[PDB]
Amino acid sequence: VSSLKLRLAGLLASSNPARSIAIIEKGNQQVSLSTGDPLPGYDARIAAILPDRIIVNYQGRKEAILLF
Amino acid sequence: SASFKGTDIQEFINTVSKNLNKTVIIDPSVRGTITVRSYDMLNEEQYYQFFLSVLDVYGFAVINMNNGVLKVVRAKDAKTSAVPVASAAAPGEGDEVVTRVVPLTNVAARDLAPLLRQLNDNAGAGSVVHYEPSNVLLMTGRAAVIKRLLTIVERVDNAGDRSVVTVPLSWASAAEVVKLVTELNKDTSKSALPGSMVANVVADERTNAVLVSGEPNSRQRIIAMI
Amino acid sequence: IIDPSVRGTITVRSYDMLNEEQYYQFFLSVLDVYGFAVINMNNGVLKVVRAKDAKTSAVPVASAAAPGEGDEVVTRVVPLTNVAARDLAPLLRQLNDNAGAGSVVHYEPSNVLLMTGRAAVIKRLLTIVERVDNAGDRSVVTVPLSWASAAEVVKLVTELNKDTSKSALPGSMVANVVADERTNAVLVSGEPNSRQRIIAMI
Repeated sequence: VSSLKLRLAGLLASSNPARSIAIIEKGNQQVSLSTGDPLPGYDARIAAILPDRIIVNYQGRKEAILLF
Repeated sequence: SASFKGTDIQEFINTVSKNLNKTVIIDPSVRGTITVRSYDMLNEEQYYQFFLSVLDVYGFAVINMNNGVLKVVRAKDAKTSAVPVASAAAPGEGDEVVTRVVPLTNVAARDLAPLLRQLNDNAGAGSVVHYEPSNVLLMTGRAAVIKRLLTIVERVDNAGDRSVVTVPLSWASAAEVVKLVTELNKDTSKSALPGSMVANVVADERTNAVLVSGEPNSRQRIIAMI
Repeated sequence: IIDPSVRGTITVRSYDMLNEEQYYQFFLSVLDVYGFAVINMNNGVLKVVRAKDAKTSAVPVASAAAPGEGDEVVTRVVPLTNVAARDLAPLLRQLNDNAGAGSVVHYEPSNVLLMTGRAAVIKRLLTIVERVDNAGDRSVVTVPLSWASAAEVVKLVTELNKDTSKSALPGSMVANVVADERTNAVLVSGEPNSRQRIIAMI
């Protein structure tokens, strides 16, 4: 599984005017992120946001993030 | 899918809003969270449906508008200057708040008001009940409440209100019978009940028949005696 | 011009653009949410009050052609023509007891019915009276009679349908009956679901 210390707080479906929308909380602070924006904490890129898992290219590797 | 775990009500509105694509103004003093696991997908109409239902559970209520989108109130009342009122063709659905009214036509509109202000005393700034000498019967409540209460009055008012019917008579005396009915079936140490659901009797001497008026399980007795 | 004792903040995300008219519209709506209210003027622009009331010497009053829109504050009035204007005043002073210095309700023997409230409130309450007053007020109609006695019937109606241990209701929504002996017909007056009973008996 994924080794990143991140907890998924919400995962809604892709909105109409955007491609995807997912809420990620890190360090007790909640922030909204999309598909393509960089992570403010680590140098990781979010490849895609699936309805059942999260795909994040951390150090050139694919990690699966399951629901909390 | 409505897969929200420990999600704060703020990020609930601020994220679900995003998905819905509608503007929304939150008011302060709104602090809390939900959590829920869902298995089936809800975007088409059941999205907004269940959204408003969830806001309804905590009792934090919202009103939606036409030009701009809905808002979140902390007063929870119809007093918000916004109350879309159904006209008996759109009952809506349990989630929304309306203000309905009906002219009750057969019954004193005072006494059902305590029982209904109790049965439906919504302690989240729910409806009220008032009487006007024009027998207006009004409330606001919720949209699901509408079903139960419409059904209430429609059943209780349709309970066999005043109807009239007569009986002729072959040969016996007229004024003498009724003159002798309110002595055999008049009263008891304690009234059978209030003035309704019990029939009164008069008669003319002209056609030699007698008059009754009352309820479909009261008059039958009178016809029995005659 | 802002007044003091105005401390706070908002936060909101919007997706669509609002400058044309919906700009000022939604602006006033946001001020409305916190209940901090504003009144706009003609020569100069609006102001921000902390009293929240119509008592501000400024109350543009609609004349039943401009209902405005929910955001603004007006002071409306109507001469209610069929009903005692006292009893709907507690129920309305409650239903619409705006706790941010909202409207009031008063009675004059000329049956003025006035309030200030908001502009959205106007819709709901206009609709209220227009429905409740249009509930079948007094109308008159008669019935002739072929051969039977006149004064004898009515002389015998208020004995078969007179009262009960507890009144069906207040003096309205129930009909009274008189008759002349001249044309041998009888008089009724009342409501379109009260008189039908009388015609039934006759």
